[PDB]
Amino acid sequence: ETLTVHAPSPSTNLPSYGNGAFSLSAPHVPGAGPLLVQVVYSFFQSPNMCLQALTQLEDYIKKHGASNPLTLQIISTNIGYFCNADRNLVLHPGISVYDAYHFAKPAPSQYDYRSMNMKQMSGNVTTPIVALAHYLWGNGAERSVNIANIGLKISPMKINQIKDIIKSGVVGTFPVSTKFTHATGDYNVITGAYLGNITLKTEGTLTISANGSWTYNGVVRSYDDKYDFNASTHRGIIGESLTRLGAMFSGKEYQILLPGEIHIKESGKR
Repeated sequence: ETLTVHAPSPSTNLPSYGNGAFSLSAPHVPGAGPLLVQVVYSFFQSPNMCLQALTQLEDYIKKHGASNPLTLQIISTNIGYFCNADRNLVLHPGISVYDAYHFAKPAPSQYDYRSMNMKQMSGNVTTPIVALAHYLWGNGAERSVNIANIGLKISPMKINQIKDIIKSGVVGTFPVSTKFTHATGDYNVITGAYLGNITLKTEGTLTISANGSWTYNGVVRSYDDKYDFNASTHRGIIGESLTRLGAMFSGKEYQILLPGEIHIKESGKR
């Protein structure tokens, strides 16, 4: 049976991520000389910063035990840093992850889940740990992430209706209207962790030239209204970490809406 991690709050949080004993930063590269802020800044924008934070938690639980009260404080506190950074990304689209995580107000040591938690997630590299925060403390409340924020990369050759038109050898302009499964964890370790496989709808025009060059121009929206967050639906290496942690601690599954639409323009040659 699972242990309960208390929600982050100013009266319970540790004064620092990691109780100050470790921090989230770029990896040590022997022979590189001192680690400078440009390297850390780029690291914070990368998915590696999310895998690293989760690896730190799992390493800590293994060494010190999931039921050591300090382990539970480090989980509550560190995940609060991700929640605080993600709130700042939602409120300030356009800012870097390093700026949102380090220079936000209020201070991440003061993060209070009950009063501060947002229903919308940013879709940036902080999102998978925030999605875990909701399982631990959200009591089942529905969340959302806009589809424009999840880094979709659509491959029209992998969409049966479009693949069929291209392979048929036809030349001219053709309407497309189809649903298709899309495995975000085949290419996006962040989105794959909490949305995994999704189902999409696209409507558009496929133009194919006589030389076999083609362009697909179309709109993409989610087919399903929402997606379940549980141990089973996560995909990719960060999703595996989320699965191991959710097995250990109490929580409530919840659903994530995927509102919005994107416009895509993709090309290739037959």
